[PDB]
Amino acid sequence: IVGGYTCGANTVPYQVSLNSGYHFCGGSLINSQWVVSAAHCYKSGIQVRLGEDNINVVEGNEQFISASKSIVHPSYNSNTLNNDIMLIKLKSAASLNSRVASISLPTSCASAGTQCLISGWGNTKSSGTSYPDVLKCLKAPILSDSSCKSAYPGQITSNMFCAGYLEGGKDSCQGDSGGPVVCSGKLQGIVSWGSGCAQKNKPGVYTKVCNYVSWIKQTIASN
Ligand SMILES: [Ca+2]
Repeated sequence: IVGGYTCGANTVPYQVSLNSGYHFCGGSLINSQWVVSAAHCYKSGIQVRLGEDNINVVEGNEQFISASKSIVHPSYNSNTLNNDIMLIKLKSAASLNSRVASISLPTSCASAGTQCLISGWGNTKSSGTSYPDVLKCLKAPILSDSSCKSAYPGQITSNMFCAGYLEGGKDSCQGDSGGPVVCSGKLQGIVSWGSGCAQKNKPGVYTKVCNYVSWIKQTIASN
């Protein structure tokens, strides 16, 4: 997260870190045994880390649970990043509490102008490289489809939306991938892509979660 703030320990209780020897992506806990992340975060040997603030220090509220399976969206295209969504099942159910909690799926899509919370352990520099140990947060509005398409001609599908600031300086970034965009207590987006980070006229692009609710529910129901 570039231009954000320190969230505070366990203030974003649905935020998970995906770890394969090291943090490589974010995710969102949507029930006791399932996480939603980006399809471009797919790999084998994933451990889901819940209850994290400082990802380098054991602080006492963590639960570390290996993934039993991952399910990348059947229509994910890694070139265009269309359908950039994946489900991860935990080997055992997380113990839910005030600091480890699921986030609700949308019942309807969020509109341009809606304020959302984006979070992660990604790079905090737009030019340099600096990875924080503690969770970073950014409040950012969803942008209009027209402004999103104008920013990224030929690249915005019906399964994507832009959020952030056309002026630059405030954005998600590398390492935030797969993490949540939560608006009015609903998971509306997944950190997917962007051209650099926090660059003028290049806002963050996010997977439009409301398009996948039926797939998520049906997949969970049979797996
Ligand atoms: Ca920790």
